[PDB]
Amino acid sequence: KKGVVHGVATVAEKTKEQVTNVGGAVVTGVTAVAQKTVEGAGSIAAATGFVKKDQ
Amino acid sequence: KKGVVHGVATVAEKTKEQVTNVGGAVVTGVTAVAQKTVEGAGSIAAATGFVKKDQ
Amino acid sequence: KKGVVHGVATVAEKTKEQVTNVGGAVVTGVTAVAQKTVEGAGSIAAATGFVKKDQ
Amino acid sequence: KKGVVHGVATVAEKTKEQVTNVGGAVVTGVTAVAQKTVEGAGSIAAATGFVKKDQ
Amino acid sequence: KKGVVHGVATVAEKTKEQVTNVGGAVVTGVTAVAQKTVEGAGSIAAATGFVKKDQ
Amino acid sequence: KKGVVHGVATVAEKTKEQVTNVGGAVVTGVTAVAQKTVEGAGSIAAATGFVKKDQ
Repeated sequence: KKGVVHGVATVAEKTKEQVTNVGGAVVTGVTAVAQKTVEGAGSIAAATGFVKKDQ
Repeated sequence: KKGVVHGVATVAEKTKEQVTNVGGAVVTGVTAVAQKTVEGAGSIAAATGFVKKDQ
Repeated sequence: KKGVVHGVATVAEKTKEQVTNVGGAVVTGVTAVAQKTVEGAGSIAAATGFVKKDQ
Repeated sequence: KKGVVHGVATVAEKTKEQVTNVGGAVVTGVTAVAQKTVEGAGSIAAATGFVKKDQ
Repeated sequence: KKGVVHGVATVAEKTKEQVTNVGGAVVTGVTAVAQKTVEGAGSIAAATGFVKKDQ
Repeated sequence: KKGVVHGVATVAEKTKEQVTNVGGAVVTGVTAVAQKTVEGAGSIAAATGFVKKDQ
């Protein structure tokens, strides 16, 4: 076989799950948040997939 | 076989799930948030797939 | 077989789910939010697939 | 002060919440269930306040 | 002070929460269940307040 | 002071939380279950407050 890419690729065979992201966010897993009280300014309380920027 | 791409690709065979994103957000998983009180300015309380920018 | 693309592609066979997004948002999973009180200015309380920009 | 009861009582002062139950079920809290697939006969999948009897 | 009861009582002062139950079930807390696949016959998957009887 | 009871009592002062149960189940705390796959017949997967009987 042969494969040429520029990016971004995701090549496989017999694969159960695949995610390709250029961005950007993709949420595919089970996630449960139970919460009672959040205060303070400003607190990130429970972040699973998380990125942050400034300029 | 042969494969040429420029991006962004997602190639597979016999694959149960696939996500390709250029963006942008895609939510495909189970997610349950139960919450009672959120205060403070400004707090990200429970973020699963999350990105943030400024210029 | 052979495959040529410019992007963005999503090629597969025998695949249960596929999402291709250029944007933009696609919501395909189960999601339940139960909530009692949200205050503060301004707090993102429970975001699953989330992106944010400014210029 | 003085207090006589036979039951069932719930006496207090300066109290934010009170529940008195003879029964019977009372649901006062935040609850979020997100779910994708439930099978089997017969499975209790996610029970929070739960009682069960037979005779 | 003085207090006479037969049961079931719940006496207090300056109390934030109270529950009196004769039963029976009372759900007052935050609870979040996220779930993808439940099988088998029969499996209790995620039970928080739970009782079970037979005769 | 003086206190007479038959049961079941719960006497206090300056108390933040109280639970009296004759039963029966009371759920007052924060609880989050995230789960992907439950099989087998029959498996109790994640039980927090749990009792079980037979006759």
